[PDB]
Amino acid sequence: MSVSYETFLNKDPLDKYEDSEIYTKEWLPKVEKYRQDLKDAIPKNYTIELPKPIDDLIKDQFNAVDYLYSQKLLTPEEFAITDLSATELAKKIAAGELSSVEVFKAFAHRATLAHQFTNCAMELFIDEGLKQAEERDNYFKEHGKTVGPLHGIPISLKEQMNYKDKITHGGYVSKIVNIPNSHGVTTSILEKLGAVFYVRTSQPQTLMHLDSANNFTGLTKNPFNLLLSSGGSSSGEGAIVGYGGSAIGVGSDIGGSIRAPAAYSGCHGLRPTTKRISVKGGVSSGAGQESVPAVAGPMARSIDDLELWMKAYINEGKPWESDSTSLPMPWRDVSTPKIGDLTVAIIRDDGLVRVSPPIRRALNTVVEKLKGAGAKIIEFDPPNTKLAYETVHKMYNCDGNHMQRKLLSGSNEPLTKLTKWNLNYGEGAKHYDVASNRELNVTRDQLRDQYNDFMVQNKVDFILSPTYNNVAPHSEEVYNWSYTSLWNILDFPTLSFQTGIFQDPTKDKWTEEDTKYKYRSKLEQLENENYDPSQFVGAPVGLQLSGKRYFDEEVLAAGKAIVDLLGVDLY
Amino acid sequence: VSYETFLNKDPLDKYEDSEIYTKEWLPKVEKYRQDLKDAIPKNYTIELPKPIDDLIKDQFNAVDYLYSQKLLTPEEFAITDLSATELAKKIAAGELSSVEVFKAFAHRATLAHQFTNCAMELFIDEGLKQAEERDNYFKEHGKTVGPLHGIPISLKEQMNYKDKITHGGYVSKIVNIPNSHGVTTSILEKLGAVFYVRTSQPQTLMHLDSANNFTGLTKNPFNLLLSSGGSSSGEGAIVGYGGSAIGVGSDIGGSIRAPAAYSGCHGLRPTTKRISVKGGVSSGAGQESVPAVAGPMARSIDDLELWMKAYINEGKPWESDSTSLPMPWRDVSTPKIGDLTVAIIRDDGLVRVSPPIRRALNTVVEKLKGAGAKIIEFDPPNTKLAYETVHKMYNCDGNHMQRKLLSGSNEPLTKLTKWNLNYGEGAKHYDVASNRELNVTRDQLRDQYNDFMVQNKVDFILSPTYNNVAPHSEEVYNWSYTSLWNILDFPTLSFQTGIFQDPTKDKWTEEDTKYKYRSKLEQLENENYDPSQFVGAPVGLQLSGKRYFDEEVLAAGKAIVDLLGVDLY
Repeated sequence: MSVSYETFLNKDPLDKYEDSEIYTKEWLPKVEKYRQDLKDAIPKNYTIELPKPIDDLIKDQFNAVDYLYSQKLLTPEEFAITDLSATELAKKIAAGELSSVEVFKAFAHRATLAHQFTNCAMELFIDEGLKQAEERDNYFKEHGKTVGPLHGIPISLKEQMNYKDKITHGGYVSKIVNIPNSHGVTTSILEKLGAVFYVRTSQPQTLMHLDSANNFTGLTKNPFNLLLSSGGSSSGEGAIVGYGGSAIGVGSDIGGSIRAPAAYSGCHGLRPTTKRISVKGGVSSGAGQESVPAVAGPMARSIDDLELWMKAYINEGKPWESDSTSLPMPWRDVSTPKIGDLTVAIIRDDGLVRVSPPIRRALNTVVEKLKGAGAKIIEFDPPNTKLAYETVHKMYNCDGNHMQRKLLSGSNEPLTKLTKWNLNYGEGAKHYDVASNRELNVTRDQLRDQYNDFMVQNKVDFILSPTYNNVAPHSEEVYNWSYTSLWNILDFPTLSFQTGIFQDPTKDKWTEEDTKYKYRSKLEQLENENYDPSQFVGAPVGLQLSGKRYFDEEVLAAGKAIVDLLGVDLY
Repeated sequence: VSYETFLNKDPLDKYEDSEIYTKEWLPKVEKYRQDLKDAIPKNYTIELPKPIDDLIKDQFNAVDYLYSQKLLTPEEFAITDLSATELAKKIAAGELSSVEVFKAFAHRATLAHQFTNCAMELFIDEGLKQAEERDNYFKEHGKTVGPLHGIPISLKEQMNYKDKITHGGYVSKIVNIPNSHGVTTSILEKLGAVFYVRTSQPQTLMHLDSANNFTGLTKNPFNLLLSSGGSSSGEGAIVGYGGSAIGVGSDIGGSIRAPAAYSGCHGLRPTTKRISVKGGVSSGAGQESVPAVAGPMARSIDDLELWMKAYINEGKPWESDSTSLPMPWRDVSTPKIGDLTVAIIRDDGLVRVSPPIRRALNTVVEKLKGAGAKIIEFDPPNTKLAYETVHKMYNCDGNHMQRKLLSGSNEPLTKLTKWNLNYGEGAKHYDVASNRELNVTRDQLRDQYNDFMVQNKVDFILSPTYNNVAPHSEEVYNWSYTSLWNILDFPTLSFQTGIFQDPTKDKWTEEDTKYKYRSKLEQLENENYDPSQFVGAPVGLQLSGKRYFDEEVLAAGKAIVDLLGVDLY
């Protein structure tokens, strides 16, 4: 009866991808050099002697965030710097209270610790970061003002984005020889606004895992429980932001790759409506793919910081001036609403995969807190989630895995477990014709109208829902994306936010009524039978708040009210 | 050079069957033709000076006839030569009644249809009752229902109209009767508009012309020999003639801008996703590579402005169409010509334009220079790639949907339908990976032209709308001057220049006779030009802006049209 993932692998035979002889001779040496270059880039003064070997700390469900504070690994000054929001860091630097250099060195120290525990970096360049921070301070001297609203703010970057004069491989070994001549659009906007760069974070092979396994650096771990995954495909972003190793992180999101790592790893994350933030200039298999377009967006330890980043990026970076796809729709100024003014529809169960006890409890606690503050809540049974799930998963692969196969077979690198999984997602290697792709588009538009009509006609402001049917999964053991992928096919702006609740092994267990549940699918059984109270201790619970399309500003404004109602302070 | 040379991409052998069509479908078409004849208000009709076939052969100017024979009363002329902006003010003031405004336009619409054959459905009687409800509401409440209260508006047939046949030009859909308006016509209704006519379009909606098996050909109101354009064929004719205050069309390939430019009026192709296209009949379900667009057509640019501002900020399309962007229609002032930088396309690199287009473009350029504007002569890059890419996008489903809709009735194929079914690789059904490569090329082209405009501080691009004035019916082949801006998706104003073809000027010069054709298609188009068979055709041109700067395109169109002193009333 127990489900093994291999029985799903019947859509792509996976026989024209791997070849261990060719990989070992032609590509493995370049990977080893890449690994050695990362080790050489770790500053020893910022490193530490681990309390036990890392793999023992993993078995032990070590909480690295607790250790950082309890062992006081940073000075009081570094803690004081690195536990301020980017918003107040920006005001302090602009007012001459902090140098950019001193702000950088604290985050640089904290990021090296983050890597030593979570394995969240793919590239480290602390020295170049230092020189950038120096230029920032030089500029402030000479001119008496800052370069822009992110002046001196250390920001971590997902690896797959083009970085000028550095390898950009997007998790594909075949691309380890790809060195772009310039930043991608989003990175060069961040630099012009004044940001400081120093670390590029890990991602899974194929960029289609809610996890991190890749052939360069292996697995990235959760900073609140080192047995667990930090998520993906923005894996290192969730780890480093959740640890505080940077002030803001930048990821991308098809299928959930911003919201899931944020929720898994203890921070906040925004998936914006498509075409506000540029995705131009990076490595992925998505060239020309428009049926469910990817999206880029920020992650941080406060909603103010998400808001700062959007406002600065759009209104000052003006991405439409260098990326024709980006919309010139201003980031509007919106007041924080009162909880009693909000109507919130609640998804307790998407109709596909039942959520585990910690998610059920945290969702229930948040709903009751909202009700108590005066919000109109609607209990919402979301329609056509099965059609939405099937349509979007067909969309992922409807080129017959042509591009993924080309990028993977170019190096013959060994296939990861969750790579085999996502290569079999829809009809796998079946290559759709144009007419059949257009029919999927029609379905998408019907779903979008069905849901938009629900919120318009019922005066619903937001939809509150789980991010995943569990807290952070064990590495290489996360299979169902339904809770995040729904908002990709609908393209609704969705905030992933920490509730302030953590799994409790003495209380987050199945009830006796739960044990007589009848599973609706093999996938639901696979996911639910992995939940074990003793093996997910203390993992944060993050939930999703979705708004109507292009109302991102209201999403963050209400997110700010809700996090304040809940007392969430990640600093 | 003959057009048959190009027809090697779709064998066209599973579309038409005369015996099936004759037996099962033609009876329904004839009933539809007879309902149109019965719906023409017989009092509003006129006795034609010669039979329509002789008027056509004589290049009859129906618009001159309308004014010189004074077919409308002074009062009707005064009503139908006000812009919709002034009409809406006067109605809301109480100086005019909606019934009174309607009857004037219903009369001039009947005349338009009599000369140009621009109507596919007429329902003046229902329109009249709508106008009564507007007047009743104004008395009962002292205010208007919205910014378009009592304004008569023509609608392209293919958009859904509640409880009426909506066939999009496919005989097989003469059975399709929607239960509600399309999104845009439902928004215009709520803004106060009045409906009475649905205008003609070609078979497949993919001609810059009108040929179709319901009503035949629609002709140019300024020269009945010439096409009125397409695929918004009846809108060009009826708005150019003044039979409606504002018209509503759709534009892939050119189908708003070409009919406006050909038939003597103005039209705006907006940036995609501002105006809804939801709720209509076409072969484009799910097609996203080159999204179709809807937009307005009128005899003044102020009216296009009024239509867009009202539609977006008051209609709020995003509340019923999740595809439409909640992007406010911004208030922008009219610029001074001296503050503009304008790039000029005199030749797109593919099809040389004919003497009247070349002369009219040059005159406008000299007017703009003379008023202080900075002029950049512009050789537009990669137009060959842009042409091939967009025409491949048109057909990359192997003509599956077009053939499904046509073969459902087995209706006979029009000449220019054969032409467009051979546009890409025709019946070659692309796989997804190939379609994604077209999307990649589209985005490289957009960035190249966006980079041009941004790096050189260019406000607008000025260019022809077509390599000739209005074409002869069924003899328009090259879409490159309009289709360039569909693949780039730049907002593009088609504006009349005030200039008209003049047979004494507008001959090929002697050096023109030494020109070496770059392609069969360029020869095919250029040899159709003859100064004596295009007399007095109006010249419209294109003003293109940066994506989502529609508001600036119209504001500068207001300025350029006034510098040229163009008054279509």
